[PDB]
Amino acid sequence: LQQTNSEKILLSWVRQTTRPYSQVNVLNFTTSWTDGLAFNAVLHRHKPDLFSWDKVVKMSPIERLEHAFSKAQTYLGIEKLLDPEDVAVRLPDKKSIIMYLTSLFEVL
Repeated sequence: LQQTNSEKILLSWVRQTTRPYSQVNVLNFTTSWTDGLAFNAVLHRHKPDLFSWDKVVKMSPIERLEHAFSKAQTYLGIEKLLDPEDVAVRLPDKKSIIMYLTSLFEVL
């Protein structure tokens, strides 16, 4: 949930942004990110003709993460701070998630 004020602000923004997505329910800055749906939903909400949601749902978690981080790069010019494997196979580092989400929040 929300401990610091940066976490509270980012988590309500993510939750408002991802609100309309069925089967998405972001609860923290670690395990809610490992399957790759949340990052894709944050991006997609802002430009829903940018890619097909169905296509991302059919991808594996690693594919989804690589997709979201590449789409952010190519469309938003956001540097890839996270590696898909640091996210998909192990408990994500909270600091790192928040710092990447902060760069999304600023450019979106």
